[PDB]
Amino acid sequence: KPEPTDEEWELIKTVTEAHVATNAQGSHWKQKRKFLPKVDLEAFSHFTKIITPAITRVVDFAKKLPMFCELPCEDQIILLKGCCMEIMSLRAAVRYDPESETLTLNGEMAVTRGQLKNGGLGVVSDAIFDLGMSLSSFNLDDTEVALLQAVLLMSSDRPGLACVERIEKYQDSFLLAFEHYINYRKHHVTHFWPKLLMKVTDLRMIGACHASRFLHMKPTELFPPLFLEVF
Amino acid sequence: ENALLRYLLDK
Ligand SMILES: COc1nc(C(=O)NCC(=O)O)c(O)c2ccc(Oc3ccc(-c4ccccc4)cc3)cc12
Repeated sequence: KPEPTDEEWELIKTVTEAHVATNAQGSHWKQKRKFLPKVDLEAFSHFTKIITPAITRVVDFAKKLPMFCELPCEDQIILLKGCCMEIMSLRAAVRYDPESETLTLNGEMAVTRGQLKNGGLGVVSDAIFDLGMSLSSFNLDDTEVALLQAVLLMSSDRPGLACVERIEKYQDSFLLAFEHYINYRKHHVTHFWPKLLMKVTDLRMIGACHASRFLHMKPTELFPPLFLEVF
Repeated sequence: ENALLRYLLDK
């Protein structure tokens, strides 16, 4: 079970630090938590007003990865539009609390499956909640979360990209470092790396359904601007 | 298009 190379330990440091500096409320998300009261456009309203800072945190995460910063702005835009809801969904799923059955948004707002579903997310709310439940036994630390985020960001198959092959190599570096970190961490769950790769697929489905749903059916001034831009 | 995101990226 190969463990992290030194060049991979500093990539682990770079990514973990980027995640921790752009992750809302850091460790005090549970205490700061505030429980909230077809589509409820009033529930919708409350959610659209609170997605802008969550999108901005993803932008900030990416900007703290030098490999991201090396790409042309046209590719940076494409990578961020692709992975934004994938990372927001992971960051909320890892904050699943089984006792209240809530996820935490912006490190401060606890929401139920029914609330998020009626905020306009539909089946995506069940997919995010199910992921959170499945992730409770994975005991993902900040490093494992940051690396998953970095794998999702460096997706070479987003349409319209120019630097397809450089982005692929960035991702291969992250995947190798991450598997080696997982070897070092020796989790007590069988076939951990294969099961983690299935969780990536789960997040990609959330990203592809999110994007599809925006497109579908829906007055757009009612949507935050940064959120119209990411669909 | 993608002009807020562009501003936020280029700093
Ligand atoms: C995963 O989803 C979300 N995560 C966070 C977040 O903070 N995550 C944890 C973290 O980053 O620390 C939020 O802050 C969110 C705010 C509003 C929101 O609301 C929507 C979005 C899309 C739609 C939608 C999409 C497509 C079509 C129709 C509606 C509806 C409500 C969804 C949020």
